[PDB]
Amino acid sequence: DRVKKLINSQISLLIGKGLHEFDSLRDPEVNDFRTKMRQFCEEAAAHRQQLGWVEWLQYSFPLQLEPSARGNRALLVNVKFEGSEESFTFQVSTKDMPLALMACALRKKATVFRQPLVEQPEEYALQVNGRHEYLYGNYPLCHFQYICSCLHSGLTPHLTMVHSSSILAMRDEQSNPASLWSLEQPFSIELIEGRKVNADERMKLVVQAGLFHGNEMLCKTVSSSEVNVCSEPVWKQRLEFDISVCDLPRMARLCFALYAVVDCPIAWANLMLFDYKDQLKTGERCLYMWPSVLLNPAGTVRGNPNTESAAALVIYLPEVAPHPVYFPALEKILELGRHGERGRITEEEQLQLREILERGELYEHEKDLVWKMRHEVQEHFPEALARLLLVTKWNKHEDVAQMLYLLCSWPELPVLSALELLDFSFPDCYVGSFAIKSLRKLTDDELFQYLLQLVQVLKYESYLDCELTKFLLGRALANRKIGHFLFWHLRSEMHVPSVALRFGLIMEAYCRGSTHHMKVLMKQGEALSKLKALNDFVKVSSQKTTKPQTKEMMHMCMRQETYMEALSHLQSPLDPSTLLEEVCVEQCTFMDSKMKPLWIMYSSEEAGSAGNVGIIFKNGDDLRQDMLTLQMIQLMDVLWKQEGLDLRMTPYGCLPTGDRTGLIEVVLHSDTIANIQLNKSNMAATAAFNKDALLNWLKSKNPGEALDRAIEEFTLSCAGYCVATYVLGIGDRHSDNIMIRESGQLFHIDFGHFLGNPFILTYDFVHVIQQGKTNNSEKFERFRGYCERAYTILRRHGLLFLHLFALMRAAGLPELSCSKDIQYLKDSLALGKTEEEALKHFRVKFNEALRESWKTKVN
Ligand SMILES: CNS(=O)(=O)c1cc(N2CCOc3ccc(C(=O)NC4CCN(C)CC4)cc32)cnc1OC
Repeated sequence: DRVKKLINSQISLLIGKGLHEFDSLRDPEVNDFRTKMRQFCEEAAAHRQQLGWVEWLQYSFPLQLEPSARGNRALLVNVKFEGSEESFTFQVSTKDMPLALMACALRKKATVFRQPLVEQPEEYALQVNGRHEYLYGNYPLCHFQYICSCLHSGLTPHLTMVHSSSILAMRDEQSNPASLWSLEQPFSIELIEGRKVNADERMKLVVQAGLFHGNEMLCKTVSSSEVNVCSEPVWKQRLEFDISVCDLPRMARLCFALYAVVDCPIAWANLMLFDYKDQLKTGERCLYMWPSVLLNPAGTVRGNPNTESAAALVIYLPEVAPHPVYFPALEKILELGRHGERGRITEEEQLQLREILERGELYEHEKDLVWKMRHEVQEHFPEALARLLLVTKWNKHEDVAQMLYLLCSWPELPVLSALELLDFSFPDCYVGSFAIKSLRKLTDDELFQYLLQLVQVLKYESYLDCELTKFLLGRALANRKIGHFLFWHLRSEMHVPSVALRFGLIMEAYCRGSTHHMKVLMKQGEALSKLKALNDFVKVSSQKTTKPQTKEMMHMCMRQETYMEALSHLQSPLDPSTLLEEVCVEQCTFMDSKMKPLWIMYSSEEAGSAGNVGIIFKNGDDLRQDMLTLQMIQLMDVLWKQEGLDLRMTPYGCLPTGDRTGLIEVVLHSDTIANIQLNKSNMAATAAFNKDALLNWLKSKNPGEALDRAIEEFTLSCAGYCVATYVLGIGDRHSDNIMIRESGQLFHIDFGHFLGNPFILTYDFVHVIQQGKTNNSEKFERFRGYCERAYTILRRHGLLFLHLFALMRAAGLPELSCSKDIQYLKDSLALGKTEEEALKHFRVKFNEALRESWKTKVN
């Protein structure tokens, strides 16, 4: 089939890894995942191509609703009919549903075109002009992001009446073409020899190994004897662990750490004891070690792919039985765990359990209580499942068998509890499966909010075919926006050798279930290719020639045939709803930063004002910390809007796309507090006192009565950023990374340093809040009010921040690698305290930042 071979080269191109590389591994796990996932994904591709037209809209154009709408006023809208210049502007209510708007559009059409139309309002969908956005469903118009956004900017919604027939034309054009428990002996292994080893000649090499279940030690850590340093060290010694073979859990991992002493770590390596087919491993294995920066229980259970350089470690997994031993089936595990003894205790110990389970480290006598009252947990306190799972002796199969009996009979938990079970603290595969079962309830909007964390959990996975992968693939194929971001979250880390096989495999499976989207993602990947080359010309040229000259040699290069085709007509990788239509070459430029970031301007004739967008292409810098912080800010925005608090936040797009490569979304009509404070002459803001510049600037951008709105936009946005930077630890705040929109909105940029590494408020910010006045405690205290209100809202969702940041440890961020970094967040959200005790601390911290604010005023 010539059809398949072209698809095959395109997939290889898109994932920046040849599909021949996978078949060159000779690996059956890789081949079984490929075959099984292609099956699963083509079944999804088939389901989708036969979806209803409204159902196909829900896949392609999932609704962008306001946080308040999820789970009154007079409005003016302009409606057109697909394939016509003629448009109708009309009045509607913010309480009207799209069906009433479509009935208005058809009634106007009927009188204008002089026809008693057969055309039903139910037969249409409202597209947002020049955007991959639709308004459908029975929701009042204000509930839609585009409408609600339009009201705030004072713009007119621009819609196109799209008939069910053209939506089916879209679907059709986009279709895919045609026994262990009987082996009492302790755990032992023969450490044979090392290969391609590097260490100082003075030193004497030792191998240390431990048996783990995620983090927790199954038994005491055991080290080996000292060997003289050479390229090929030779041990041939037996390490006997304090654990019977029957007591080994399913998810047991044997972890190694090679370190030279007279003290320095050289390399580390891990392997699962049971294979993907649940059989206990025996024989000789070649552990291609990763460079060490004291075992690494978290690191990949897959060897270093660069088999040349890597310092290998030859081991012998000894034969435990003269027959192959597999891990007992769930039906076997449940038999052993069913027959248990129930905990009967007095009213006194009943108080102790309710006290401790609600109150998360414990004491060894209390762990014995929680285990004895484990039936009471399932019944009275199900959400305490995590505590109980932690007090389970995972190195003893009888206890583990008793736990899975309660787990398989456990009620489904809320999404907060399930997200907590995704952590590496709960490495059991049935616990992983239970957590996912309790997450199936996630809305596509919620899933999209936690997608980044779920992607990091993929790195904690021990085997390729897992329930999390199956889930994120099925949700991606059921939603084109989830599909888009899942693709990019994976594609961006393809340069990392530990994840390039897993991520490359997930992308291939996705591509098999979405042939059309692949071609849409290839077009994006082709634009990004050209931007790297164009950035490289800029980087070189900016050194030799002045900025106006480089700017024009870039503009010349952009005008080239291949660049014009490449950079035009594409879905924005920062937003699939945003179409990057016509590149405005003359308006493109670059920054005077070390990486010479490129500013790419775009416009749409069909979208009008909505099409005038820009992207920033940054190569040389790692954007993963900006994307986290912004996603965390966006969360706060959603959390606040849900309590009816709109703090006019600007959580702009930021997306890593490759190795120190990514895009950031341009927020137009905005300057830096720095550029404004320059206080340049002949400018409208030219201030007598520097404190005035910022307000003179707002006065200049918002004439007359509008300034009062611009001050409120600034006050609210200012309050939300004071909290965001406190709670999050956003340090290194200068005048050049605090920006202001012409609307009055304040926002922060350049989040390379968070979590410590209180609030930063100068008197010109206080001056704007105070409306120029010196003494204005009425206005200043509303700002403190908004700050406290916003902070109390976040604390209530403190655990959601805690659990998200926890799963984000897997991401390999240097400022987010251990529990000492989640510490800042527990301190800032004051979670081990009652709301008043927490408010008292916030008040003190606010006053302490306010006393630090009056240092500026002293002058
Ligand atoms: C620091 N420059 S960057 O890499 O382009 C970058 C940009 C942004 N955002 C994205 C949101 O929308 C924006 C709008 C404006 C700006 C900006 O820096 N304009 C200044 C204003 C004063 N002029 C004299 C020079 C240009 C930046 C952003 C964020 N992060 C970045 O890096 C980490």
